[PDB]
Order: sequence, then structure tokens, then C-alpha cells
Amino acid sequence: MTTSSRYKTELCRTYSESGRCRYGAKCQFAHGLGELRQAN
Ligand SMILES: [Zn+2]
Repeated sequence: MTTSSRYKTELCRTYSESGRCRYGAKCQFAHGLGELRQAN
């Protein structure tokens, strides 16, 4: 069963290198590629 929602499916890829960080300081997913649940 696990969580019945869970956050997004993205990940701090190149972002973590001070790039963009769609959620600077608050990033957990939404960022560069982030296609865990779309190719992984
Ligand atoms: Zn980030």
C-alpha cells in the first residue's frame, strides 16, 4: 500500500549545483529532468 499520494516524481539533477532549483531550499522533486515515474 505505502503512501497514498507521495510528492512529485522529479529530482534535483543539475539544479543541486546552484543551477535553478525549482524549489530552492524547498526542493524535493520538481526540477531538471525528473522522470522517475515516466521512464525509471
Ligand atoms: Zn534543488
